[PDB]
Amino acid sequence: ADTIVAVELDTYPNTDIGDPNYPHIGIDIKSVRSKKTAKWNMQNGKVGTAHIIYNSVGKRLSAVVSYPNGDSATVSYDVDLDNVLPEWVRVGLSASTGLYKETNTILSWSFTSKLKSNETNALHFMFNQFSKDQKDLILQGDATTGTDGNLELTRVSSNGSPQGSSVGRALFYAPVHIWESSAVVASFDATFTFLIKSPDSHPADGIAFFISNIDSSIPSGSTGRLLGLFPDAN
Amino acid sequence: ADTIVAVELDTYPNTDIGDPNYPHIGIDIKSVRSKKTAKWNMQNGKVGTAHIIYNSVGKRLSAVVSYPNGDSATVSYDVDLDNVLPEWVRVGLSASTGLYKETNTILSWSFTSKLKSNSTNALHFMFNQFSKDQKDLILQGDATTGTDGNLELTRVSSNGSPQGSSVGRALFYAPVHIWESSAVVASFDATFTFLIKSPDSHPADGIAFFISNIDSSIPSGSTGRLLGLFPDAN
Amino acid sequence: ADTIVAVELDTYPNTDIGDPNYPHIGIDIKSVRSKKTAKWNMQNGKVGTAHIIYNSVGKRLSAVVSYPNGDSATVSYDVDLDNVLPEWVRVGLSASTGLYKETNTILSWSFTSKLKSNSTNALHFMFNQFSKDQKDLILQGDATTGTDGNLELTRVSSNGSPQGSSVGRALFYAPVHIWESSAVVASFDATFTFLIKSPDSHPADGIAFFISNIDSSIPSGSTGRLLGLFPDAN
Amino acid sequence: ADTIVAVELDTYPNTDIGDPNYPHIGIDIKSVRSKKTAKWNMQNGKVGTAHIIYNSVGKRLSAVVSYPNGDSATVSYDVDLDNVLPEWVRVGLSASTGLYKETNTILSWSFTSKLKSNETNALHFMFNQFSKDQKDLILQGDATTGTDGNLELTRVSSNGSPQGSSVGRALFYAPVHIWESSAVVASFDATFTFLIKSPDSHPADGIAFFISNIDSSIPSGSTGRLLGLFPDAN
Ligand SMILES: CO[C@@H]1O[C@H](CO)[C@@H](O[C@H]2O[C@H](CO)[C@@H](O)[C@H](O)[C@@H]2O)[C@H](O)[C@@H]1O
Ligand SMILES: CO[C@@H]1O[C@H](CO)[C@@H](O[C@H]2O[C@H](CO)[C@@H](O)[C@H](O)[C@@H]2O)[C@H](O)[C@@H]1O
Ligand SMILES: CO[C@@H]1O[C@H](CO)[C@@H](O[C@H]2O[C@H](CO)[C@@H](O)[C@H](O)[C@@H]2O)[C@H](O)[C@@H]1O
Ligand SMILES: CO[C@@H]1O[C@H](CO)[C@@H](O[C@H]2O[C@H](CO)[C@@H](O)[C@H](O)[C@@H]2O)[C@H](O)[C@@H]1O
Ligand SMILES: [Ca+2]
Ligand SMILES: [Ca+2]
Ligand SMILES: [Ca+2]
Ligand SMILES: [Ca+2]
Ligand SMILES: [Mn+2]
Ligand SMILES: [Mn+2]
Ligand SMILES: [Mn+2]
Ligand SMILES: [Mn+2]
Repeated sequence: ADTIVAVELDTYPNTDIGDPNYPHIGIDIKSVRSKKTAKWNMQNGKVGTAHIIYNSVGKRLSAVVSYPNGDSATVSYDVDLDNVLPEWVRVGLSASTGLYKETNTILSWSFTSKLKSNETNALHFMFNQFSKDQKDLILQGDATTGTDGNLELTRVSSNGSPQGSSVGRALFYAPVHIWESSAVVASFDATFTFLIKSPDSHPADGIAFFISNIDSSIPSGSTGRLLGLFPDAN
Repeated sequence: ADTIVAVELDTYPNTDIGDPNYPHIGIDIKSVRSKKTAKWNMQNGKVGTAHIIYNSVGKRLSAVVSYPNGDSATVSYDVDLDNVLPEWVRVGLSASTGLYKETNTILSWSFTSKLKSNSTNALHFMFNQFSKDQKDLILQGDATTGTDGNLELTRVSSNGSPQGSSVGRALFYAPVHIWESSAVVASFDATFTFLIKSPDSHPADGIAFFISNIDSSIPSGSTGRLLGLFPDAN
Repeated sequence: ADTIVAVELDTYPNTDIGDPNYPHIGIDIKSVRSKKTAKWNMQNGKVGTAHIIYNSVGKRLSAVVSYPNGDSATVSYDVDLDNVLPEWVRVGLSASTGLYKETNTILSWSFTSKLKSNSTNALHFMFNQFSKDQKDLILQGDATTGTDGNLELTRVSSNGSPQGSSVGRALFYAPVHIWESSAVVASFDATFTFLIKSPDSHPADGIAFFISNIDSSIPSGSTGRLLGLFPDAN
Repeated sequence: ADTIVAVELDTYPNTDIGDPNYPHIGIDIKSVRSKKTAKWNMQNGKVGTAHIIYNSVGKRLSAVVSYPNGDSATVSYDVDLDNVLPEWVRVGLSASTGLYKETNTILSWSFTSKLKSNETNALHFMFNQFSKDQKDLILQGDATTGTDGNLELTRVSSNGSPQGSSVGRALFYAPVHIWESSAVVASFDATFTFLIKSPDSHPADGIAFFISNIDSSIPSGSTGRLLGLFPDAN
């Protein structure tokens, strides 16, 4: 199957597959079952920012998700991505809804990858606006691009209303050389801003930044808790 | 045909199609017939650096090609690329050889594009090493990468000898949103380092940084003086 | 006297010293009388963005001022800053009021200078928030920072009314190496956002991004039309 | 006393003050006795690169030192710099010699600090060439800027012989806002390349990248094992 590294913003506690019992940020290493999570107070209708940092030297992948009021959740996990990911990846954003739903609107997304040495290859991109025809994004599933200049990872009605049973991803068009055996530093960071809104009995299921093999597609049966990322909950 | 914007480092004077009567740098707007050129002292077997800058605000596309000894050639041309390129492009490097030849070796290539509203979309990439399998490059024609870490735009026979009638291009894999209706600034810059060596009677034909439609292909019969860029010399 | 290169967002037409008879953006080289201006529709109480770009290849000092509604004014002047500016400079933002006044509120300020040859010396700074004690800014005259996170270049009264006869500047703390003899490309760009509000008839006098000798000081009497930049209107 | 956070490339084992008995990279928090070290194979006369990474999410101060042959040593220490450093700092490079000596030649140095949110303040500087009058560097002690275009932190004799009992530092001219209470991510990276040569088969004492109070100066008697950083070996 695909190889996945993700930072999930998991709005829906699927405790029966190992979620903690609250919305959480988590770090997923080849499994929807986060290796580390932190409780996350998802702020309905508020614009959140998720910052993801992989420090290749410290071998530590960290994430924070914050809201303008300063409330944040952080998670770090010690991992050497050289041992996890293929050298070449796509990077992307994934979201899903299930029986419960929420908007999984991306308002901005940037990524920087650097491979040093022995000089530097780098890739940076920044989206503060997404066009109707956002040619440098591979949209998968229900993901669509704006207006309102946004990336809507999952189905939302034109009049704002999240759809259940939706899964969508957007991967940057170019493959990213995420590590190299001879790379002294293979670091990357990503940030995205998001607006998760639910009228629902509960928001679900979340948004993930993910890093996948280049040919990654939405696994069959990965709406809901899986979060467009994984074929199963193992 | 394709829509081409290029900075050519034209090593071979094809005076019958309007080249000046010397190696030159030129700015090509939809035609191999440079809109502006500057005499360029190509330094055989030395590593040169081409810096290309497009100032969206000043509407000026500028290039300098320099060598470590300080010798440089400069060309500017006033142009509004909004009126020239499609909104979405690929960027790349092209080189060709004809009846005469040269190595068209790219040692590094970086590109930065920014679309500014007040919010910014940006793309930056940097290649200081090219891998044998450089997945974020579209190699066209004779272009190859590695394992010496270089991008060889045209055929070079392994003991280092350039091949005649060779054309090759490397385009960045992702499409580039190079201008937008709504962009107050749609600037970009590109840098590449190159090694043109010719054992010959003359080097030919040159290297170009180019910006083309996304689906740009080497036009048929564009080895030689057409630099892998144009179908004809109009 | 200081050496001043400035981009002025001149809100008040001082036609007696060669302002055109409208608000304008201007390129100033060692005179407050801009070498080039463009008519500027200043939008009272709206956040404008000024982008300023220069490189030593094109040698075109360009500036655009835009507002979110999409109105922009652009001015460019070819000028070889090697022959104007000292090698080392400070960069800054300056504003003034005279008989008439306006808030000259700076909301953000970014600047990048680069000196390139082989593959670079660079400086980049970005302020999206100014601190009450912004230790990397030299505030001169009436300029103040914080706690609203803004830089107020000129005097704003407690009731929000801007004051007349005010001048203030902020320069980045470090000297900037703006050109270097052996640099193949010396480039800078600057971006700032500003909020010019004038409760009535008329806003004055303007805001400028400037580059000056490192010890640059507000010239005495440089309120008003001298924009905190020039000792006189010559 | 100054507050010092440093990454030391310690060439000389001072086992009497708790160095391990081999050249090492160390993370130093308010003591010369590194909180963490890794064994470092210092390659005399080869150009090394140190990369130093920290962000306030992962709070892992990481450093790698590498050489072009691909030998590297890495050290990381989780430390909450919010609780160590003043909010504003200067950043610098320091080196020393004592009884034994080495050139402590800096060939490049770059640095980026960013404070996100809710947007970004950033500082970036890069020196690949140092100048004789490098106005954006505060040189302390024996530190000199060339040509050769290098920063020589410690005294090197006319005949190229490094001198003993030398200490010198270069700090970037502007204060750096290293953390901020409301910032979701405060990050810094530093890289420098260095050339440590000892004719005397006995190199000492090392080079450090350091972050200190803005008024940091070379502690008296901080030659030798104190690396120009600490007043004592506590
Ligand atoms: C065993 O009963 C299950 O109940 C849950 C929730 O009622 C449901 O989960 C679905 O919706 C959630 C939230 O969107 C997702 O996390 C799941 O993948 C799934 O789609 C099950 O379907 C069952 O009814
Ligand atoms: C009419 O005679 C032509 O002369 C030139 C050169 O002798 C030749 O051009 C070919 O080679 C050059 C140099 O590589 C290229 O610029 C051209 O495109 C072409 O391939 C013509 O073929 C004829 O000989
Ligand atoms: C002519 O005497 C003055 O009247 C002018 C206005 O014409 C005034 O100018 C001051 O204010 C303007 C607008 O703010 C500035 O551009 C000038 O530099 C100056 O400050 C004079 O001060 C007298 O009142
Ligand atoms: C013990 O008396 C000293 O001998 C030591 C060497 O053990 C010497 O130390 C100096 O040199 C080392 C290596 O350069 C530094 O690490 C020390 O700080 C110091 O400068 C003493 O000075 C005496 O010679
Ligand atoms: Ca879940
Ligand atoms: Ca030609
Ligand atoms: Ca005026
Ligand atoms: Ca020691
Ligand atoms: Mn989860
Ligand atoms: Mn030509
Ligand atoms: Mn004016
Ligand atoms: Mn030590």
